[PDB]
Order: sequence, then C-alpha cells, then structure tokens
Amino acid sequence: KRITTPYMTKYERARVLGTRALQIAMCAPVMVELEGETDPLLIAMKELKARKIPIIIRRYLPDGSYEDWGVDELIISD
Amino acid sequence: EEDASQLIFPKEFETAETLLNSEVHMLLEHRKQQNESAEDEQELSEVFMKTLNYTARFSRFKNRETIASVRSLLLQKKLHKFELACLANLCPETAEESKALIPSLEGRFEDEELQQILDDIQTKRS
Amino acid sequence: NMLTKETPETFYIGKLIICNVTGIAHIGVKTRLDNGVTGFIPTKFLSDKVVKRPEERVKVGMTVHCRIMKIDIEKFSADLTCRTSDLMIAHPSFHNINFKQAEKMMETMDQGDVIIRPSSKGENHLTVTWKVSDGIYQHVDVRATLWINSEEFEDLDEIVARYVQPMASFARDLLNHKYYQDCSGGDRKKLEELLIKTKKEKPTFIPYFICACKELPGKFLLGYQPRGKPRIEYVTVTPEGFRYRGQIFPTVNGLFRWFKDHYQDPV
Amino acid sequence: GATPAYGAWSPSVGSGMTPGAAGFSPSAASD
Amino acid sequence: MFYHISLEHEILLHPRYFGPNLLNTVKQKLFTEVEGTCTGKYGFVIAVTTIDNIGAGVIQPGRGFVLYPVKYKAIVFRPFKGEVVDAVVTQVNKVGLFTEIGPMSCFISRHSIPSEMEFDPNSNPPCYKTMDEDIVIQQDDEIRLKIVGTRVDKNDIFAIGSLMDDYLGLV
Repeated sequence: KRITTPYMTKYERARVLGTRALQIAMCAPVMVELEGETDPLLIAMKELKARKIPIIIRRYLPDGSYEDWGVDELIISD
Repeated sequence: EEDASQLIFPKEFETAETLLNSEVHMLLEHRKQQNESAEDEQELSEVFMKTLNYTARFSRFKNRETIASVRSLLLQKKLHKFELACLANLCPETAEESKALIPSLEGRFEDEELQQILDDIQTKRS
Repeated sequence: NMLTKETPETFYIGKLIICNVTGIAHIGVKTRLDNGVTGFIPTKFLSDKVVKRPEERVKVGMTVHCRIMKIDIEKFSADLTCRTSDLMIAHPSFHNINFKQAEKMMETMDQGDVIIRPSSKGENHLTVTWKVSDGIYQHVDVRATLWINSEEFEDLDEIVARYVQPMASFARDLLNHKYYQDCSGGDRKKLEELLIKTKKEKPTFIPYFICACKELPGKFLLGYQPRGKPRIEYVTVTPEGFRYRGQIFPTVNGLFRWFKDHYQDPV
Repeated sequence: GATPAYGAWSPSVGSGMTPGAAGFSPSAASD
Repeated sequence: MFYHISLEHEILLHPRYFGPNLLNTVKQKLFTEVEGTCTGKYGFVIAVTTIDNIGAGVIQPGRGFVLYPVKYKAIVFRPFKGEVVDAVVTQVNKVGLFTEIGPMSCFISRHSIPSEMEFDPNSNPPCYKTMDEDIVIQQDDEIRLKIVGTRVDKNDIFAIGSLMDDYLGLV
C-alpha cells in the first residue's frame, strides 16, 4: 500500500551513490564485476546502473508513517 | 530502599522471569555443549567456568521434568515470583526454618500448609 | 657462574640455543651468546675449514638460531649447529596456489580426479575444481554459491562425495553420449553452422547434438532445428541431478526420456 | 576476482513460434 | 539472583563486514560484547541465550558505520538486599570469612559471627569451632548467608554477607 512515487528522485540517487562510494572506499564487497577501474564513485555508478546496490530507502511521510523502497525496486531516472 | 525482604524492586526488575539453580545450570550446560562444537570459535571465559562450578554444587535435581513439576505445583499458589526461587532453591526442612529465613512467610500462610509444601519439595529432590 | 651468571647446567643438549656470531679468529665464527657466554662455533658447525668462513650457516654480526649440542659457557665455547637439520579414478589431492599457474597441472589427470585448493577472493574460502571435459573446468567458489556450515572445515572428505562425485558422474554420463562433439570448446559461432550443414543431408530426420561451453563451465548446449531457423537451450547440472525447464530429474536418463516427448510443441 | 560465480547465473530461455506438424521420432523407455 | 529478561543493545558494524555473513557477524559481535559485563541498572550479566530479532540497520550520514539495535534474550544476575542464598566458603581468616556467590564474592566479619565460633590459628587449616567442638565450619562447604548490602565497583559487584539469623550453616 505504498503511495510514494515509483521513480527515484535526483536527491535520493545522489545520496545513494555517495553512500555506496563511501562504503566501497572503506573496503566493502562490490556487487558487480569490475572491468578494471578503481574510483569508488565510478563503481557505485556502475552498481546503480546494474541495480545491485544493497540499500533500501525509507521515505518518511508528513503524518509520520514511512515506506521502505529498495533500489532494485523503483525506476532510476538517470 | 531496595530490600527483597519487604517485596520491593525497581519497575524493570518487577517484570522479570525467575530462574532456579538447576534451570540455570542446565541452560549453561547446554550452552557449553553448543559452544564446544563448531570449531574456530572463541572459547568460554572464566566467568562461565566459575558460574558452572558454582551452580553445579547446588543442583537439587538434574531431571528437567523435576523442574517443570516443582514450578507447576508452586505457581498454583498466590505467592509472588520472588518466593518461587529462594524457597525452591534452599529447600528447608521444617516450616519454622523457612519462615525464619524468609520474613515474608510470617503470617502469610498457615503452618501445615507450608510444611506440606516443604515435605513435597524435599521428596522431589533426587 | 659468579660473573657470567650462565653455567653449562642451564644449557642442555638438543635445545636450540641462539649463537650470535660477531667475529671469527681463524676459520670458525666465535661470538657471544644470549647469556653472555662466548659462543665459539667451530668449522664443523659451518662445514668450512680451508675455505671461506661460514656466512650462510652462521649469521655474521647477528644472532643465528642453531641446535645447542654443547655446554661450554664457562670454557668460552658454543657448539651450535649451523645446519637447520641439526636443530630438529577419484583421486582427491591437496594443495597447501594462484589461478594462472594452477591450470598447468590440470590437463594431465583424467576425468573424475578432484583437487582442492584455496580461493583468491577473500578469507576463509575454498574453491573445488573437478574435471568436466577437455579444457572445461568448473571453479565452484564456496563461500556456484554453495552454502555450507563451518564444521565441514575440519573434515573435507564428504563435501566432494556429497556434491562433486554425483555431479561428476552425471557430467561424465553425457561425455559418452552417442551424438557428442566438442567443436573447439563449443563456440557459439561454430555450433550453429553444423546444424544447417547436417539438415541438408537428411531433411526428414532431425538429429540432435550436445556440447559444453568453455567461457561458462557447467552449462551444456542442447540444440535442435524445428525448422530452417536455429535455436539454443541451455541446461544446468545440479549436484542432485539436472535442471531442464526448471524440473529436476533423479537419474540422467530421466532428462533424456522427458526431452523426447516435449519438443514437438509449436513453442 | 577473475573467477566469478558460474552456477549462479540464471539460464534465460528463448521464445518463438513454429507452427509445425507432428511428424518427429517417438520416445523411448527409461528402463 | 539469576533472572531471564529481554534487553536491547546496538552495535556499529564496519563496512568491511558486509557480505553473505552479515547477520552471522552481527550475532558474533553481540556475543563478545554483552557477556560477562556488568551495569548498575540491570546488574551482572552471565551470558546470552537467544536473540529476538535484528533491527533495520540505519546507515549513518557521512560514515560507513551502520548500527543495528538488536534486542537479545539473555540472563542476568542482580542480587538485592535481604535475599538469602547458598554459597561456598573460599577462605577463613581472623579478619573475616570469604565466600563466592557465583560471579560475586562477599565477606563476613567476626562481629557478624556469634561468639560461639572461635578461632583455630593453632591448627593448620584456618577453621572455626565451638567449645564442645561439635559443629565445624571450614572452606569448600555449602554455607548460607544473607545479603545485607550491595556494591558495584565499576561493573564489579561486591556485596556483604552476615551470620546473625538462625539456621545458617550445614544443611
């Protein structure tokens, strides 16, 4: 019974990319085969394109409730 | 102010679950049995060993069914939870000794009513 | 004992005593010991008498560990031995190795010889490689996410007998198939031309073939020609059996018997 | 690593249409 | 007295631990963090029996550490004043007696002990007897006592016993 938009806003996309990049930079396992790159931000972008980021977004509603959306669940804008 | 003699404890502890010596003994024994297996695991600490050798010297009964029966025959009464551990662990001989050790029993119940319970507890011992 | 504070009684034979060789008088290396004992290593300790002084056996300037076979602290002697020895079908092998060099010792053994070697991705991981075909090898990277417990680490004599041996037998069962081929590792570009070159000789009868890929081990290729258009259908070999169209068969012949009664549909 | 999971891949099945008649070989016994 | 209550705790997990064994690693970290410690609120904790659930890991902003507010079902030992237990005597000294209430050690002085139990320094094992020498109390004996006081020495409980009430000795 989720009523939030099924698209990923730019804000959420940016924050997810940044957080995944930070995690990768801290020696965390990747979720995609690396083609020979090292910049953690690029790896995060590749994972986002591949829809394998292990993060779920919790959109809080004004009333107080919230909805848990997974990155591999909603559509990515860019 | 915290004195178990007058049946007073903090709010958090009031909703606790009492444990008997045999019960904790078998729980720790099972935990040890589970931990010893599954190699590449951090071994027990001195705290576990001291607690084990401390509860093993006061195991009135090894059978779990004995624990179940002694808790079932006791919970039917109107005594508080605190009276379920000390009285089931010490196992006094006569009602006078139990009343002397625990001041709460003074005037809470009759003499024969408590003596019969103590005799039953003594018989339940292995 | 009063000055050095280290008598021969403390040092016993066989125990390894460090002899720090700091200098040599004529041939040997006479140095000081840990307890202030003049450790004189004779030529026998280094095996050099009328040749260059023993440098590899006795550390010159530093402390070199050797077997203590003489108590001569008071006599300014140290019988420390410079030599290391003085101080003292279904063939599952072992390996106490990288990936590129490991391939050089896989083409000699026949099918069924399983070998266990460490992994090269993380920690406390192992990879089980079993002979599949000529050049095809499945590198099951056990964390092929094969979930297992930790007690198996002590004894590794059943993981292959519970998940590799039956799978290996099932895979070998296909090797002896009547219509079997390789076509240089089963390339997608060479396995398609054969289907169109074999139909012209017998348009009525539609034979079939089986081959395993090389880039993705563990995925056989079961192709057929319903008409003048090729088609490909993969199949996975699970430890218990096979995985064709989602179903799992107990025996190898079950898949074959079930395949010859379902390819007639228009699809 | 250079040795990724091979058995975890999902085998995708190909679709199509072939309105053909029933004239192929029979089956066999499992024995 | 030993009890079984439900507690809660949170532990930060470094991102290097992400992977197929995430829950296992969180449990392993929980085991080696809340076993054997002590607190002035709930008391001394023995060990953990089972875990209820694993909360939703809220990744912190600008930091890779993620906290898991786990609620574990563990046991606890928080002795109170007035309780009566059965311990074992560890050592006998003229200054006082030493016992061992499981993870805690109490101490009773001669003043608490009646005048009937005198000293026996002449005998090799320190022991206390009476004039008639009928009753004997020594080390490694299941002797009862009463917890008349409590103390926590920075997560190290150390209560104090007493021997004034009757029926406190050999059962």
